[PDB]
Amino acid sequence: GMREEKIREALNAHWQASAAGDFDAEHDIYDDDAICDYPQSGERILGRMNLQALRSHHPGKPAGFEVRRIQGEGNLWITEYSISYNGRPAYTVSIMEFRNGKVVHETQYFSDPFEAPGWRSQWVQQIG
Amino acid sequence: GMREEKIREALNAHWQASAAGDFDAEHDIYDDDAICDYPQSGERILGRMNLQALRSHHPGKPAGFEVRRIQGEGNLWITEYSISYNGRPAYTVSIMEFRNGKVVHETQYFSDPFEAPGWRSQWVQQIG
Ligand SMILES: [Ca+2]
Ligand SMILES: [Ca+2]
Repeated sequence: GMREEKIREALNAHWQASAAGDFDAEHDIYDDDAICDYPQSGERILGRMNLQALRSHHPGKPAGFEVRRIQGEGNLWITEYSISYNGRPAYTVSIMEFRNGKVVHETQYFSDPFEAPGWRSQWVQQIG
Repeated sequence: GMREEKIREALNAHWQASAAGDFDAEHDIYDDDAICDYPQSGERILGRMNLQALRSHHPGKPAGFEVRRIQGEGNLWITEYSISYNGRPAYTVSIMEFRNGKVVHETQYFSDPFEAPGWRSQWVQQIG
């Protein structure tokens, strides 16, 4: 059927909204009681309203945004993407759990680039 | 049926192996031609053999290991976990794609802790 492709459509629009700084559009995808976790800091945000207000406040719209990859099966979705402010990018992961077509739980990680180490160069492909 | 639960069983064993530094057991889960990507560095590792040798070499067995959460649907799996060396932990994400019960593509991210910022304290729950 269309179920996964419908989620993927919603996700494409979500990320477009995020790049565009359309905070309303960016939060359309969430259940009202959606939770958003940052495990790196132990923080949990409760509710679509709170999530939108917090994001809109800071850091606000990214200066740079690009989706790397979106994978999903059933109600489990994961988006790999880059966001950047001040010429400092973050390799970002958003793990989303859906119910009835809406996000009920998002978990985000924000990671730094690192240099491919010389020692294993002979054994890796550089794919970007 | 049992399909997902069978993958989850394999994953539990995978991570136990990783904590234990059992590099053989740790690599049982992969297809022979499995690829492992580090998007933060643009590196791709091709093959179970290469992946095992590289991991075994450096950084080798973690001084500290703990699974945070495992989610999965069908052939898409994502493990959130912590690894630590020298009292420096990394909030890690491993995204795994399965085919016929074996990992064909893993993508890993290694992220730092960050302090929950004061400004949004009134609006977040600290869950750890
Ligand atoms: Ca409600
Ligand atoms: Ca082969």
